[PDB]
Amino acid sequence: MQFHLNGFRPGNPLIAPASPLAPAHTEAVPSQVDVLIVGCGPAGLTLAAQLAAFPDIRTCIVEQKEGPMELGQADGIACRTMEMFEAFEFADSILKEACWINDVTFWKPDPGQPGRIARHGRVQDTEDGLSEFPHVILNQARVHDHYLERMRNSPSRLEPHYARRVLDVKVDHGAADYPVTVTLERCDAAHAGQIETVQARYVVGCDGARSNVRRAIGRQLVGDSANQAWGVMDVLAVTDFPDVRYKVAIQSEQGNVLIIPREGGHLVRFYVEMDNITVEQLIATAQRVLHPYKLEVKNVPWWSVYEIGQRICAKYDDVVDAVATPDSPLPRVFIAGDACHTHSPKAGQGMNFSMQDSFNLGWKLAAVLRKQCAPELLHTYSSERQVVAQQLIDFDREWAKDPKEFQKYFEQHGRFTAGVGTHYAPSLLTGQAKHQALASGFTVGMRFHSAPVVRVCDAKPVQLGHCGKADGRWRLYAFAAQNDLAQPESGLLALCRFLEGDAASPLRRFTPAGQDIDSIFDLRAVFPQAYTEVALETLPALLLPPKGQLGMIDYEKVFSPDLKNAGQDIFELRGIDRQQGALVVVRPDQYVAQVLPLGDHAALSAYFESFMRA
Amino acid sequence: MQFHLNGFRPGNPLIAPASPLAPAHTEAVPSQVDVLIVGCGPAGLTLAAQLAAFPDIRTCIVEQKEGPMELGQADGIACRTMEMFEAFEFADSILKEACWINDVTFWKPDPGQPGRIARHGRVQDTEDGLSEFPHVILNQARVHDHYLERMRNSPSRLEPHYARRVLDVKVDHGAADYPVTVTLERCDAAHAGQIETVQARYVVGCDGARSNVRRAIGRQLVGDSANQAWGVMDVLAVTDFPDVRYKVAIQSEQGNVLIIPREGGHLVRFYVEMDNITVEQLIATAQRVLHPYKLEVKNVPWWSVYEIGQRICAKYDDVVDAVATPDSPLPRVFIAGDACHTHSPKAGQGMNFSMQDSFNLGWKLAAVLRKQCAPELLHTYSSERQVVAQQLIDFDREWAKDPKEFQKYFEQHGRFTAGVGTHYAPSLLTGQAKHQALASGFTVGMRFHSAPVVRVCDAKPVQLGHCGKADGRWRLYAFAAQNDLAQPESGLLALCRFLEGDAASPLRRFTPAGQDIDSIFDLRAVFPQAYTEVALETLPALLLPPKGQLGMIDYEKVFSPDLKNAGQDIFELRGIDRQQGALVVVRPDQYVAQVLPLGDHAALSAYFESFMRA
Ligand SMILES: Cc1cc2nc3c(=O)[nH]c(=O)nc-3n(C[C@H](O)[C@H](O)[C@H](O)COP(=O)(O)OP(=O)(O)OC[C@H]3O[C@@H](n4cnc5c(N)ncnc54)[C@H](O)[C@@H]3O)c2cc1C
Ligand SMILES: Cc1cc2nc3c(=O)[nH]c(=O)nc-3n(C[C@H](O)[C@H](O)[C@H](O)COP(=O)(O)OP(=O)(O)OC[C@H]3O[C@@H](n4cnc5c(N)ncnc54)[C@H](O)[C@@H]3O)c2cc1C
Ligand SMILES: O=C(O)c1cccc(O)c1
Ligand SMILES: O=C(O)c1cccc(O)c1
Repeated sequence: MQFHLNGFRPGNPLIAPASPLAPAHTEAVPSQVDVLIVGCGPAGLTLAAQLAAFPDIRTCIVEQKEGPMELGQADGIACRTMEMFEAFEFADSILKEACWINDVTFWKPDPGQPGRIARHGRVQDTEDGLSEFPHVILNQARVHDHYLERMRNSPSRLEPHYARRVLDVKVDHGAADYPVTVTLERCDAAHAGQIETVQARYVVGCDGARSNVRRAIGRQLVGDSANQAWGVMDVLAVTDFPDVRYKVAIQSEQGNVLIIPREGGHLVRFYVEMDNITVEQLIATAQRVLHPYKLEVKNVPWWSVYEIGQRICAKYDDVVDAVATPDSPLPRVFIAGDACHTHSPKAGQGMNFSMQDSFNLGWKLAAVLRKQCAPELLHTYSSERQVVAQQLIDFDREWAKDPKEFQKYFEQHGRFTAGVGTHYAPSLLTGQAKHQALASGFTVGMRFHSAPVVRVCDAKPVQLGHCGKADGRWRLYAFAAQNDLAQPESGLLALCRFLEGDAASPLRRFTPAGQDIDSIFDLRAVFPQAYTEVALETLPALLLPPKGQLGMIDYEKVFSPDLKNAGQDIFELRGIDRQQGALVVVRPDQYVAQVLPLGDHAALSAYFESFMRA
Repeated sequence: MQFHLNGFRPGNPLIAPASPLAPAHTEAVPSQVDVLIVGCGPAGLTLAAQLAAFPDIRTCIVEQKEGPMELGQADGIACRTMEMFEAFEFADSILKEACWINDVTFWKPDPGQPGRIARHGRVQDTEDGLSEFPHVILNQARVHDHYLERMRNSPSRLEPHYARRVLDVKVDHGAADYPVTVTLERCDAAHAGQIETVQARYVVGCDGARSNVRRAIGRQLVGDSANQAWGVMDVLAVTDFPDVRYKVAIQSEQGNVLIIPREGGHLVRFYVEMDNITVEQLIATAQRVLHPYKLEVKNVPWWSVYEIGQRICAKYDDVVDAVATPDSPLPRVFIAGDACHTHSPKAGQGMNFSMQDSFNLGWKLAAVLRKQCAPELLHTYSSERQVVAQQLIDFDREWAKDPKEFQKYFEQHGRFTAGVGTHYAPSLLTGQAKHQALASGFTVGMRFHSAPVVRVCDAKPVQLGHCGKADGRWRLYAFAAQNDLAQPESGLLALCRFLEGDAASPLRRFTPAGQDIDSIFDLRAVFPQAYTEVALETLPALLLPPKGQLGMIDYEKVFSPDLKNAGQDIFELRGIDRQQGALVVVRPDQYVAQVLPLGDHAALSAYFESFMRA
């Protein structure tokens, strides 16, 4: 992290100075806002945390509950989700508190012994090289706590307006501004029944399975009925079952159970398959399933009956057209998370997929509100997120049931549950991949698979993808050709010359006057030479850019590979064409948009000209 | 970290429940306390943070300054210091905010060019395998902030009594209890001149170079005059000097300068050698030294003239006897940090050595106050800490000046500056090492050099030494012999049987009735077999101990080596005798006290009987 850019600032640097652009939080909900977010669940808080970074945007998030939750329903945190948490700068804390899932063990009835289970298998939960983060388990409420802290400490000093139930949402297609009218009812005793009305430019329903926003815009969850029903209980118990601290799938003649070890080393969650349910019944069933192993429950902090069918909305916004074109009406209301797609418990997605909906939408709304991107960009939210959620359902539709074909489905299921399987098809934002071989390890349309590199300014070993923070900026990862440092006339250095000095450059065309040169496009250069061979003093100013009020130099734009440790060279690991180099264009949500030749300046310009505004 | 032991507890688990044993903080300093700590510098806060973990002990820490500092004088954080920060559970946060020192570069005059410097060398700052943590740089104030937060969130809810200047300390050798009388003067305007008096059982002067506590007990810093004088300035500047983000030693005909890159990527500290100094003069000198590289200073958050000689007290307590025996008077007042030893700027110790003084004393004071250890244990504070500080001075005394002999001194200097060179000589606490070959990598008298292992309960890869938290507990790391799992009649399992069931066992003799079985002795077993081969259900209850009010099982006492990654097996890395196994006894300050045969139960008992109380 970088700080003290404009002068010494005492205290925790993660606490940003309050921006004068963001009015102080008021007891009453403001009369007009840029974005009204409905629901403080994972989807809403992810979106709020993202928008909190932009104090010039007036964001209001409402929640019917009267305050933050202390114990949540979800607890699974996927590898790709941890990568997003790193973008929000709190992955470290989650890693220290959460229960890591390293192995998953499988138990089944013992062939030579009646009414007893025995261990039948064990698998490494996350395949080697899949992600730099592990899969972990942590009370949903703690994730909310981190987002709320991020919102509070942001320049916006954003905090929720609790005890507010959104009753209706209406779009006035003839309105000049703030065309969306939201009606809310105050739920606390002190204001019970009081009605509040808010006018907004955009509204996002992150209000869950029974979303009133979805209903307001006439969308409906289409799918199959509750495929199954699960009794779920978080317990503090004593057992002699040896695998209780692992994630465990148990099949027995007494019923099926899934064990999810919880944060703290003691709490454990049991999913008991079912279909007047009491916790006593759930416990009794788990005991019968675990026999001969004993289970003595001392305390049950929470339990419930988790049952939901797989359903999905045909569209995630208020635009009727199934597939939008340049003449379709522009969207004003969006729905994210469970409000538009519910995945069966089998899917194993938990709250992970819902938060990716918000991470997709956040930067787009910010860019459009700031007049940096055409409103048409907003159509890509539904077209990207609805499609991948439906494709996921199609897969889990069949995954619901040769021996090497099963292992294949098992492996794919692992990539999907880890959240790294998302692959957007060609579109306004995603290329066709005709130059994929320039960087074969950075698949166009998929998330930027981070790899180690060494920072040239100080030899620090770092993960390249961690340059991608949740600050709304696009990233340009330029991997230099072998002779680029020695031959500035072409390749990487020529690209830099073009970006900084050519009027047609997207950097010159789209970076607002007066802002830092890397405020829209975050360019990072990676050379194949050892860090000791890259002379910073000889590089273009674009790669050692001054920024802020004092013109301080940003020394973190230049990297080399890890050449000390065998097999850790990113050019090898990510299949970079060494003789040609490659430009990997990454969106603010960390998804790869393009893999282009370093010298195709015209294509780079044309890409951004297609949706950004000068 | 483990939590929810006695029931579900919402919020950040690092915030402990307030103990009813610790009275609330009062505006006035209490009239009587167990421990009075003077000074909220690194030494005092380290000690306070340690004692804050024991709510049954009444600790009061006073400081003449009126509040916490925002910008400190020291900034170097050594590898061994990071290991202690990990023991206090905040190393993670420091790693994310601090500026890592990966390489150190050296610059000297360019042979073929007048008045100009050129790079002459580069070295990896921390040798491979030295520590699991890097050497980092971070504003002293931020370290204080972490300790203050730890103190505040501890069960004791400990916070300093600011604006108090200790004027005198007197020991009444005829007093029945609280024999030490401390006189304090309130410094704030509101109480300017008001005198407060506190009676304490023990007083620790962590009041710096001009310590009033040291003066009160007649001790004096003996040594040489200021060997040198350094102009020090923390600046936000723009330079084209290529190595500004590295730690850099610069020698030129215009003067000598040391560059220390600071947290945040922009701030930089310059030490300018000297001997009416103004910052303008310091800047002018740095510019002349850096020529032809330019240095344009935009802002100077802080600067000063750091000049101190190498001095040390002959003893760190109020006991006259040079070397205490069983008939010497018992100590009541101790001095730590700069109050008893000042190391030249060349030493490169910063605030690191001072905090180790407190980490040495903390657990000893707690054990004595709790009547768990004989008061004689307190003599070991001075005998251990004064000796290693003097030996350090002797070394830096000669280090102050064949070519392969210089590299030897350079390498040793590196181990010393990283803080891992401390090696206590045989004593009441430290053995002779006649069984050192049982575990050659765990040198008796030196800190426990952590290595990777795999936790059996959940296959989590962890650092074994991180079991050693700053909670005052002794650690017993038992490395099993090859056949121990298969032959319980001897070796590790027989040791467990002895520890839990034999009346002469130190565990049975010294663990207070009613407390958890691992409340004094934290036993961790490490087997050479893969984690998948260690059946938890077959192990003694001592290795899967129930604890707390609900009898929840602690699943973190059993480990195996990392056998997945080549060359990561701790039995190989730390030279464990595979056929014999080894018991490594580690003190609450992470220093190895003994390396004993697993079967020498008599020696284990005798060791603890020599200073613990039943
Ligand atoms: C009873 C129950 C048990 C569950 N158990 C599990 C489980 O065991 N494992 C698992 O993986 N997942 C479980 N889930 C699902 C998991 O909690 C969700 O998938 C996840 O929370 C979805 O995230 P989200 O952001 O889309 O919405 P949600 O988490 O559903 O949050 C929506 C939010 O919007 C608010 N809201 C709704 N309507 C309005 C309105 N009109 N006005 C204002 N605020 C409104 C809600 O109060 C809530 O805070 C469970 C869900 C429920 C309801
Ligand atoms: C002007 C100055 C510049 C320095 N510059 C550097 C540098 O550039 N680099 C470096 O590595 N080190 C530097 N140091 C030294 C570094 O700050 C110390 O080595 C480190 O702080 C020592 O830790 P300590 O805990 O022993 O005591 P200190 O940090 O000295 O703290 C002692 C504390 O006790 C308090 N105190 C003292 N007397 C009393 C009393 N009678 N009653 C109550 N409270 C009292 C003080 O106000 C202070 O907070 C500098 C020190 C000074 C004074
Ligand atoms: O994170 C998971 O793997 C998971 C899968 C199912 C339920 C659950 O709570 C967690
Ligand atoms: O941490 C260091 O290596 C160091 C050495 C000297 C001065 C300083 O501030 C820091």
